[PDB]
Amino acid sequence: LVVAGEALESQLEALAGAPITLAE
Amino acid sequence: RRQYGMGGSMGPGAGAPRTIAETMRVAADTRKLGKF
Amino acid sequence: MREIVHIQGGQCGNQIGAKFWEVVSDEHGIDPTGTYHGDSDLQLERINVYFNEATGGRYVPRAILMDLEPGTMDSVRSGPYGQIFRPDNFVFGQTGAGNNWAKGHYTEGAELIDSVLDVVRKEAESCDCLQGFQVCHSLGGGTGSGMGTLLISKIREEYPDRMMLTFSVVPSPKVSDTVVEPYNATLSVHQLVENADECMVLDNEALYDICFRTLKLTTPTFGDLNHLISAVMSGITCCLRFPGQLNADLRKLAVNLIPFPRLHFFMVGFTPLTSRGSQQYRALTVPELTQQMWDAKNMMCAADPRHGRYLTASALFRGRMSTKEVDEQMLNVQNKNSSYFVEWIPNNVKSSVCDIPPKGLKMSATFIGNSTAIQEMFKRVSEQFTAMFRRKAFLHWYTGEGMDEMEFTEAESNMNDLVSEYQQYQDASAE
Amino acid sequence: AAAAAAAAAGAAAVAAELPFVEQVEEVIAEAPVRGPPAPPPAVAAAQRASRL
Amino acid sequence: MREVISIHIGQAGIQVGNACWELYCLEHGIQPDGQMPDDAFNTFFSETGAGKHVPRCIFLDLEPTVVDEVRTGTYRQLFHPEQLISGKEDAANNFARGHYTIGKEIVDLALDRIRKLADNCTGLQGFLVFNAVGGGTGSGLGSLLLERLSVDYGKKSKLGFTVYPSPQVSTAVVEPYNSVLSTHSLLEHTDVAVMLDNEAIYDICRRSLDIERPTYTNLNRLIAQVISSLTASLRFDGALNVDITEFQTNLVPYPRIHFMLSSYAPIISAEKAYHEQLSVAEITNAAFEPASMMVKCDPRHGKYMACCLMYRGDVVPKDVNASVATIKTKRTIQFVDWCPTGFKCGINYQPPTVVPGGDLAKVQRAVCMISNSTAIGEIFSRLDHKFDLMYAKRAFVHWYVGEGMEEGEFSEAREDLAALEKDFEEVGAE
Ligand SMILES: Nc1nc2c(ncn2[C@@H]2O[C@H](COP(=O)(O)OP(=O)(O)OP(=O)(O)O)[C@@H](O)[C@H]2O)c(=O)[nH]1
Ligand SMILES: Nc1nc2c(ncn2[C@@H]2O[C@H](COP(=O)(O)OP(=O)(O)O)[C@@H](O)[C@H]2O)c(=O)[nH]1
Repeated sequence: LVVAGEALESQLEALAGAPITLAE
Repeated sequence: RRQYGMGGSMGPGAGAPRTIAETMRVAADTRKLGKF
Repeated sequence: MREIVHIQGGQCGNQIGAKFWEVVSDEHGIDPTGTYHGDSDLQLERINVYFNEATGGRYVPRAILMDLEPGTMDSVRSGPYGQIFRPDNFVFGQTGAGNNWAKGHYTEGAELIDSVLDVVRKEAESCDCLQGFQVCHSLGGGTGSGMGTLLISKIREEYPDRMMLTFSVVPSPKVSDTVVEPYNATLSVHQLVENADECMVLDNEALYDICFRTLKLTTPTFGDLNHLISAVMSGITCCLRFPGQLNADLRKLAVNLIPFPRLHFFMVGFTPLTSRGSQQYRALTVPELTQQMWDAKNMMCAADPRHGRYLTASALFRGRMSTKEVDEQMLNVQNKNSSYFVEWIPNNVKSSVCDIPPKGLKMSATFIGNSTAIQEMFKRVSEQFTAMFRRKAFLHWYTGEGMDEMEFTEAESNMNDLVSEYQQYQDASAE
Repeated sequence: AAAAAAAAAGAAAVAAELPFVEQVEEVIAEAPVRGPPAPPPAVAAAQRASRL
Repeated sequence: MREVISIHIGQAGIQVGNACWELYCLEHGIQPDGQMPDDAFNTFFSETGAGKHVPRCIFLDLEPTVVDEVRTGTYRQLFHPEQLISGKEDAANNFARGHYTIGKEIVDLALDRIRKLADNCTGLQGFLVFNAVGGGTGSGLGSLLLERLSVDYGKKSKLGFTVYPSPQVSTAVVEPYNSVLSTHSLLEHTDVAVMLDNEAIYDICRRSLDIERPTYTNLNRLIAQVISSLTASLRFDGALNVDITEFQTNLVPYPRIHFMLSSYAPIISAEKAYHEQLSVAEITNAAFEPASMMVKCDPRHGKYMACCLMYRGDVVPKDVNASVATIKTKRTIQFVDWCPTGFKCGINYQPPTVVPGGDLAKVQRAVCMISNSTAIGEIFSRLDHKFDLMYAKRAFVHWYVGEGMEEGEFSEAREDLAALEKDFEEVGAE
């Protein structure tokens, strides 16, 4: 029965971390 | 990717940072939750 | 024609209210059977403030007595002045709250609170104009504190603009009567800060000290302490019931006393309290009343004013006196004890004068002090509550009545906030 | 126009100094009427002297 | 023909009105029942079919106790039952309460009765508003009523006998607050505002009357004597007749500067009576003494702008002229350079009547000196920091905000009082 909050800052961290290289 | 990293830096970059009755009435909820 | 609805909660509240109604009936010349026998016109002029006209010449208190156990109000009804109350105003359950604030506020008081508010509404709607409600009860008790806080919340919801006055017997510092006094006090202070407009703080041990030192009784039973509390409770509203040279209603006292909304707790005292030995030796004069008024021992609150600073102080005098005498005495008090008076308020005295002193005293005076001294009392409650709350002692009862743990932490957080408010205004400097 | 461009550059520099200073866009049904924020007492005295 | 409408707002207003109307009844011979056993009462009283005289007064209050005291007292058959207007809830020393929320219906009824009273007057010299600056009823309701009267009646001269807080001694805590608010309100609505201070009247009673225990009844008796001496020229003939309308023309150099000190002389008990000459020169000197002033303000600090003297009793134009010449030649009393005359002397042949049971003695001469002087800005300087000291912490500001006020209103009132301070300095300057 918990309601919990997911911080969007994790998604910003995921966006800031990208492999790129030859793949992108 | 650089722009997104700049935004990610800004996020926590902003996250990191009258009468006295008002001064403590504005922060009473924060005090209660933190003390719990 | 500005009516006051009296409410009594718990055993302590019921006993104090019974003594209070005996005192008020004596002041208004009402015998225990309800007939007026005062032979005195100003007594009947404003009798509607507290009483209602019955079919005969009888008068009924506008009082609502609440409990979860029948014994306390069985004793109250069988007491000397038990027959004045309307039996419909006795709202009580069958199983008492075992000194459990959770039981008195959530489980058992909640079913009874519907009837309580029904009686409250019935009594209030009959009033022409309503000054407000006064609730007498004790912090540190289950049914009293719990149902009192619940009723105060409900009445605050119903009548936001009407005055709310509370007389709470705070648990004494040095000797504790019930074990869970710090929990009950912490939970009830949280409600009183938010809801009650004006609150009076009383201490049994301070009353014992005053009645053994100034009054010098040998075995003061609870009746004597209740008589002191009733004297203060009558004197606080005598300006409504009697003509005054400089009259002051409850709202005037609230405006002149409360600088900031949450700092509405006061320490009170009554003068002149004389031992029977020195009644002849004392001189009953305005300077003497003021000197006894501003004594730390005369304070009915455990906290002594010397440690703190008086934010404000109202003094309701009663009797044929010189307003120049009164005003000069209070100005002299402020100039002499300027260290004990807050600097950023140019005048710290709200002086009221009523032309009708209580029976037996040519002059009298009730004192209501808003000082930062109550900080240390809230601090002591903090020190006890935290001590038990670290080990969750006696907490499982409040848990099992359907109360979150976080309600306790919120209550104590608010009470610590009030503590720090008092400190900050005590040490606040002008400019 | 050159002066205006210099002013805009200075505003950009101030924005760089203080990242994302809040500006209230509008108010929607502020239930109690709220007046302008009170100035510091020295500024209030200066404004009083200006009015006098 | 020379009717003046009296208004009494708040406890202090009603209690000084008790003394004032007792004094007028004693002066005109009107018994407390209403009737007396030519036409000198018309200024204050209108006679009805039975011959009963009813005063042209209105007792307004939001608290029922003070008015019911009159309804029960000896003056129950004199005043009109609807003239006594009672509220339900007191203003509780809240200007917002007395001006914004509770006072509305009461002031509407007040204007209704005031219109009824004014329709009973052929002429109307003006209004005498008696209130207490320093309380919600006195400040808020009085300010509202003054505003309404200025709006509708128009040219009627409104004289406000305001009782202001004493410098050091006081009985209220929000008294600087509502005093500043009411001062801002009446700076533009009253025509002549008279300052009174309880501390100064207490000092007068302590020294001149030798009363070690003065009280409100004593204070109101002195105030009533002052007001009766003020109005004596309207009701009784005498050399150099003085008028309500010409109080302004002889007294108010500029409309802002219309706050006035009052001083009575002699203030002597019966035992000290008939022991000194009490000549015109001596009583004028006493009236210009700092102790005789009914406001705690040293006149030596500022400079007098105008001084209106009302003499009652055996006073001759030579005596008043010689006394005023001596006062002008006196070095301590300092007048402004721009008002070479600065004096309005007016005599009345009716000596001041003495209220039985009072302490004032039967003196064949009396002086009421009402002075417009720039020294009065000094008490305003007192209230101006008593205000701002609390206003820095916004103490008791929530009480006023709750009944429909704003921080801007306090700021505007305090700024207006600062502008009044600047005005006093400029007018004192050359
Ligand atoms: N000189 C003099 N002053 C008085 C007398 N009675 C009251 N005052 C002053 O009047 C002030 C308050 O008057 P009011 O505002 O009318 O009191 P109230 O009738 O209860 O009305 P509120 O207080 O506004 O709710 C006090 O500060 C007193 O100093 C009096 O008899 N003589
Ligand atoms: N002054 C006074 N205090 C009392 C009396 N009876 C109880 N108390 C105090 O009230 C406190 C709380 O008791 P109470 O709230 O009435 O218990 P409850 O009825 O079960 O809620 C106790 O610490 C007692 O010291 C009395 O008759 N007079």
